[PDB]
Amino acid sequence: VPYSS
Amino acid sequence: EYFRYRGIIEGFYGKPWEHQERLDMFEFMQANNLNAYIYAPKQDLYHRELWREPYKEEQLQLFKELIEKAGSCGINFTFAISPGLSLVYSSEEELETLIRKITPFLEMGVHSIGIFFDNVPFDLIHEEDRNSYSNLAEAQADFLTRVLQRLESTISTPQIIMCPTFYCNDPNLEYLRILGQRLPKNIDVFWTGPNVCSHEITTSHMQEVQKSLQRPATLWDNYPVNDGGMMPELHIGPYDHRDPELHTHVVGIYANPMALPEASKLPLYTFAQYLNSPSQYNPQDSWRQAVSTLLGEDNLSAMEKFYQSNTISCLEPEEPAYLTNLFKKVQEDFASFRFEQGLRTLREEIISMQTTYSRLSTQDSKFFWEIRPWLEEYKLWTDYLDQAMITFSNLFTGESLQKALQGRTYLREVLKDAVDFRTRVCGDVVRNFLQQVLRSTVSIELQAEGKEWTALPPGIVRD
Ligand SMILES: *[C@@H]1O[C@H](CO)[C@@H](O)[C@H](O)[C@H]1NC(C)=O
Repeated sequence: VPYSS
Repeated sequence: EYFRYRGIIEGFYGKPWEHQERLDMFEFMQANNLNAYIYAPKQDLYHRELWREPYKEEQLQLFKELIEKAGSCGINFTFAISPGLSLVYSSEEELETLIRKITPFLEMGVHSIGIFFDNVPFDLIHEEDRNSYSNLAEAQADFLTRVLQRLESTISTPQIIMCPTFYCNDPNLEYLRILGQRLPKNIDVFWTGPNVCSHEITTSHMQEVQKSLQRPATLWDNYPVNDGGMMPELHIGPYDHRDPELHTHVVGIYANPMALPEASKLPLYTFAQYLNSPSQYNPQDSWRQAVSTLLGEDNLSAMEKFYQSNTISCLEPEEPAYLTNLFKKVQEDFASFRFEQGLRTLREEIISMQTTYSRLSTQDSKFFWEIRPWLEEYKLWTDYLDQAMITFSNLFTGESLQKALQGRTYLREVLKDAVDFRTRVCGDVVRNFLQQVLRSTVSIELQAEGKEWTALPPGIVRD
């Protein structure tokens, strides 16, 4: 899961 | 020739690159014909939360050194700013504040400015903006138009690249259609693809984006970035699944790399080769030339092997395929009276992994310093497989019940410890195999206590 999400 | 902008965007969350790493990256960029860099680290407070605050002279001198190095390396340096958490779009004073912030860069020769609105609220925060605009896209378009018009009256040939608030997934969203209509055509617009970190980027997809934006998009490609929840993944695999003819619909591509710069050079090398000749790009050919050039020929087969346990990324989202297939094969061997074959396969694989670790552990360079946590946990998983080997061998012989029982104890202990592993090396493939060793050897504990005659599945006595 990216930090941006 | 194929792509006008062949770039790196330092646009990740986490520890920003050191000044020296940036200077070194610019040399790597020139070696591989990458001609564009965007400064946009999310954790630089002055880039984002404190966007109104001007940089101090100490920082501005470092930026001057970067800008001069970029120029000497044939790199266009772009300074980006991210004001969207607190910007009053309609406020004349806010425009002046942004122009004040970027002026030192204008005076140092930077003509390309990034203005990003990714990861902000989807609607207008301030009442004065709700009175001035119907929606986010209108506010942003008007703000960016006014910033451009100011810069055209300040310097020669200014260029703005913007990141929309909706930057992936649905290319036909109303916001995007409004933005394509209202943004002046020569303002560049970022896009990350079907996802934040896109599995594949197709010509069909970027065609749609191009229609809504009324211009070719610039790709903000989120690979090899491993920030946030991706930090456990070592994204060293080749650039992949980008259509050979994207250049027809895309003005350029900026890769968002890892906070590990030296480790990023491996996939960035392959990225650069793709940009240079996308119709002749082969990711495996490219990855092997990358490894040879950057790490040395003698580490190639060891890197190939180690990479099989570090495949997990947006480009290869499944559990590592080689080990998944291998353990399924080994388990079928055990389930089909092919005990010798299953044990041999496991043995040979352990040796291969030990040899691989030992080889790469011998290398002292910065690359191997950066990837050390993955190497350490790789060896640990290898140590545990070795104990699975011992357990299975003694299971099939039968006295060696002691060695089998002892292995179960060891595996139970290390499978618990492995919950705390920091990296995603080997995915959960080795984990799940080891857990199944534990499940597969329940009946020797029952046998040890003389409980077989009365124990029912799942391996307990009851009433
Ligand atoms: C959101 O996604 C990536 C990955 O977490 C992050 O590095 C980046 O700063 C964010 N923005 C964009 C436009 O990708």
